[PDB]
Amino acid sequence: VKFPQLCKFCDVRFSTCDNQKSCMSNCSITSICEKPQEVCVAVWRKNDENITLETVCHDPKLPYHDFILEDAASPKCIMKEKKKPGETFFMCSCSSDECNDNIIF
Amino acid sequence: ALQCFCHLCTKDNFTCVTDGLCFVSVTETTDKVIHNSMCIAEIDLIPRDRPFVCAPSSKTGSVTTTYCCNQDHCNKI
Amino acid sequence: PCELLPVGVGHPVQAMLKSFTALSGCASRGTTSQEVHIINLRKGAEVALHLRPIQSLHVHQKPLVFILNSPQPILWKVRTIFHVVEVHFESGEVKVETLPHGNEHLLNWAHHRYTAVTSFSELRMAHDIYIKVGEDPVFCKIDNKFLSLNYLASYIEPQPSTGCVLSGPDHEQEVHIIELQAPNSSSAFQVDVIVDLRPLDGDIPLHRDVVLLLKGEKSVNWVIKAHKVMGKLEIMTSDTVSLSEDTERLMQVSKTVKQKLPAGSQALIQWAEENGFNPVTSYTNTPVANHFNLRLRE
Amino acid sequence: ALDTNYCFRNLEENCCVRPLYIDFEQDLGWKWVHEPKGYYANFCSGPCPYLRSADTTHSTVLGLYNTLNPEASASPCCVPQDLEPLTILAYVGETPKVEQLSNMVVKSCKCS
Amino acid sequence: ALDTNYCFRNLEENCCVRPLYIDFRQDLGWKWVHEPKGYYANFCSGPCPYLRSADTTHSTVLGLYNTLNPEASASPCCVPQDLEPLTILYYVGRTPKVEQLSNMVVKSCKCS
Repeated sequence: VKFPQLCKFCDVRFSTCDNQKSCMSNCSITSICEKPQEVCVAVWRKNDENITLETVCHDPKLPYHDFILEDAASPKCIMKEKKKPGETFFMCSCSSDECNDNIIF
Repeated sequence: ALQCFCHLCTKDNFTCVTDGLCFVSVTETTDKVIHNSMCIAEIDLIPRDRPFVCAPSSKTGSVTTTYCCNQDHCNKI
Repeated sequence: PCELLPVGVGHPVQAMLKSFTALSGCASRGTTSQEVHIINLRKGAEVALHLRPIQSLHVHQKPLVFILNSPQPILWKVRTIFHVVEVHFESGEVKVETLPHGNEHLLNWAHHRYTAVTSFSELRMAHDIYIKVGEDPVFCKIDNKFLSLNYLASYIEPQPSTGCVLSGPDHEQEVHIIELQAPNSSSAFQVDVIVDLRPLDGDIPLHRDVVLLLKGEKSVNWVIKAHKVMGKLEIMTSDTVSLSEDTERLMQVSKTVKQKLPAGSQALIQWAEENGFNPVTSYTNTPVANHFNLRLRE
Repeated sequence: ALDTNYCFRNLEENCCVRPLYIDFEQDLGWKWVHEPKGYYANFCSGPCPYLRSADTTHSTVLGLYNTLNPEASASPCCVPQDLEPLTILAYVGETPKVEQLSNMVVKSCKCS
Repeated sequence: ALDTNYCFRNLEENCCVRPLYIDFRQDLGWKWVHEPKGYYANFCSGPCPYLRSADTTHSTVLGLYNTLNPEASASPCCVPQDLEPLTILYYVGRTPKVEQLSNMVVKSCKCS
């Protein structure tokens, strides 16, 4: 029986996280994903001078920010840099409990 | 209703009828292999969305593999 | 107060007293010299007789001699030699002979055709008799104050009881209150009290929700024996409960927590009302009993 | 369940029913019980590891707690689940009374 | 009864309720519990001498048996009598769920 996963689920939050290899999401909500097929997602955005981190539960058979989840099976959340206009955009996904809490660059 | 393997159900060919889920767990002691199979009732599955008893329960030292399923006589692994 | 007005036939709860009687008897180890068992029945027709040892070898190969005297023709339902005054087995020996109705002459009536009696029992009038197969080597002198667990006779006398019926069956949950006062004449501690749940008709099973408030002065242990009734069973009691295997299988038994219930009809009715058991169907207040036959209506 | 059927045919270190015969006069000094002279009362013994026949949620939690923190000495304990009555024969003065004493013999255990 | 009022205020070596706080993540590894982070579950500990809060007749017999035959090591055990529920909060997606988990905190013990 596939059971829902534990993911950090704080939606979009501000972050003082950059110029570091590893980094904690500092999210205070560990949530049970509403659907068993969902996986943990972390997305890193540094628009101009303001950094923002987002943690959600998300179905991998579905696009997030119009991107296809490539690593919806990996244990840890290793960020991969996507290209978005005028912005530094990173995103990762993983299939471990609270795996998007510790974020690897 | 679900039919699970039960290693204590001597009277009933080692089987119980459950409203929740079938359970099985193999613990690795360095001198014996423990095979616990039982029924878990719906009210004892907390939280129902992610029962902890089924949750990953492999801590340091014990190679414990806990499975939960909802097919009849599925906890035979 | 509901607790002071007598009940009649049309009451769901009928108080009974189960007992095990014997007037006199003896006990001996005759096998050393077939075992002779004598039952001297009296007047208060069919009687049931059960045979069972402590079951050392689990098989009984000595033919027994049973002398079933009675001042009444009685059909002896032997349940798994029979000197008699008919016997049925759902290796017999059916003999009809004039038996003496005095116990001392009956005891030596067996001594004339046999060596030495193994057990003598004088019973008053029971439909069920439970009798020995084995042989205690410790010990045939008959005594007025003799009793052995092996030789016993069961009788169930109805007991008087007060109480009242408050609500009819036009409800979703038939809640019955039972207030016992003394379970047995002799009071040691923690004796069994069977509550028997059955439908009134006794033909088709019943899906009913049943609440049972069971309160007693003396500490009893309630034993719920549900027959042909399935559904929700709520038990609230100041004492402990026990459940037959059929009860848990047929019904969903909710459990008490040994509540500190109040005393009296109006108080116990109030408690049940202030706890989700509305409306109360019946209240019963038996002064002394150890068996209840509850019949449900729908 | 951890009843006499399972517990008596399986060499179990953990919580299980154990056989015990108690002679009323020799073991308890109870002359007042005439028949029988003794009975198999049984008892519950053995450690209660995680998920072994947990009575309540609190006993699943403590069994899990004591798994990771064994030193705490706060674990569930082996306890009779289902008991059965014993019919005895005792004399009140000179009247022999046949009384059925409820909850006398342990037939199954649990971890509470 | 051997409840928290008596057991926590008056020192008793015998069977009594003992205070215990269990941290969900530190003591059990329960990442899924949001509020609270832990709770006072308590537990029952201590020897069960004769007649000390005996649950059933079998525990009066065993408590008396183990008094006269202490070497047998077959005595009643200290066990929760009345437990009370604990209300917790956990997240299913973005939804905070308030669940009252019954039989979580022991408030009185007995000898069984």
